[PDB]
This record gives sequence, C-alpha cells and structure tokens, in this order.
Amino acid sequence: DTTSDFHTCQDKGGHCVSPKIRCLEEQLGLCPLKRWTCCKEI
Repeated sequence: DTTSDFHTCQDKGGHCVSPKIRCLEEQLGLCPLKRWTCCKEI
C-alpha cells in the first residue's frame, strides 16, 4: 500500500496491540508493524 486504505483494526473493532498485550477479544484487521493483533479492548 502507498496509503492506509483498507479494513483496519481500530475502526471495525479495537486498536492494534503488540504480540504481548491483554486481548479481551481478538479480531481481524490491518495493523502496519509486526505480529500486531487487532484487539477489541485491552
């Protein structure tokens, strides 16, 4: 991508969390970094 235009993480569910964060509910989206999960609240 040249710009953020897609189904992101924080938008449909919750914010992007680094692969060591308390996930209340894990969901699917786009986070630009690493193994960052889209977590619906922490």
